[PDB]
Amino acid sequence: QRYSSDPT
Amino acid sequence: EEARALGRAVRMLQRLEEQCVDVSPPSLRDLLPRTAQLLREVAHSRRAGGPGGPGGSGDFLLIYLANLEAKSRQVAALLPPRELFRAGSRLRRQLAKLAIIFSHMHAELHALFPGGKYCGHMYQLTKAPAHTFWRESCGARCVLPWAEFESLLGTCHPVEPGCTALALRTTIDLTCSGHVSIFEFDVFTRLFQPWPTLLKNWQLLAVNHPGYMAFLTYDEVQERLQACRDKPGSYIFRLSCTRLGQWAIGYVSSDGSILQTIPANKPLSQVLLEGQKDGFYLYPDGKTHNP
Ligand SMILES: [Ca+2]
Repeated sequence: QRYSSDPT
Repeated sequence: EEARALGRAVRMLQRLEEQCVDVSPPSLRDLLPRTAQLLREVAHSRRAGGPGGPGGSGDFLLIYLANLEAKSRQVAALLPPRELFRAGSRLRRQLAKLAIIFSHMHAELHALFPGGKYCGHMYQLTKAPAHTFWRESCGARCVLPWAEFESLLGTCHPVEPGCTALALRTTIDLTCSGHVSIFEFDVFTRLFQPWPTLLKNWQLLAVNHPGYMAFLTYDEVQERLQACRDKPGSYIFRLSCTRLGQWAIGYVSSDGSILQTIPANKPLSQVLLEGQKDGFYLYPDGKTHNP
């Protein structure tokens, strides 16, 4: 889905 | 006068909108009518200003409309009267790049004339020192021609004339109009924070960094990273179109999926180091040498 969670 | 200019630009975007009747941001079929609608609103509000003279509201519109016309002629020239799917289709890339530019011109107009009503004299930048730089250098103005901007910026952050300054101009001039608005400067100083090392951040993150991509859409990023699916930790970064002022990082995840994330909203240098250290952002554009 378009923009996903910042994987930090 | 101004009103005649605004009527002409409205009818010009309606023509383009009808010629586009044959999606996912940036979309011309969305941006053109939204820009037209905002221009109708500008037309009505001016038939009523901020402080006049160079770089006020009237000056901005003159520059903005002359640019919108040049860009609209470029689009018109690619469209038949009422193939995009061939590999390397020049038509697809030119339309994608133009849609990016209309996305930026729509956002700029909406930032400075929301509901038709000029706010460039009151506009406040996102980062404080950048705010103070603009207002102490340009006063209530909302726009400057590149050469004057270059000269003004150089009181604090001088750029080497020639190739480097032109590379900077290309990065900052989102609407490709030859002029820098307060909005564009807002976007640049957010992307390349922190302020005390502005142009060194830009040099490092954009000029010398293999991961930096300019004027690519979301779908163009997904397509470019196809080449790197077998290389988890490959990444690139570019300006978000829907969240102007923020970076979109595209990367290859652990499973070979291509993901895009917005890291709202610290210096990019910190997001990159933290991804590197953790193993997410290892190979800029799929290549060996991470800067
Ligand atoms: Ca511009």
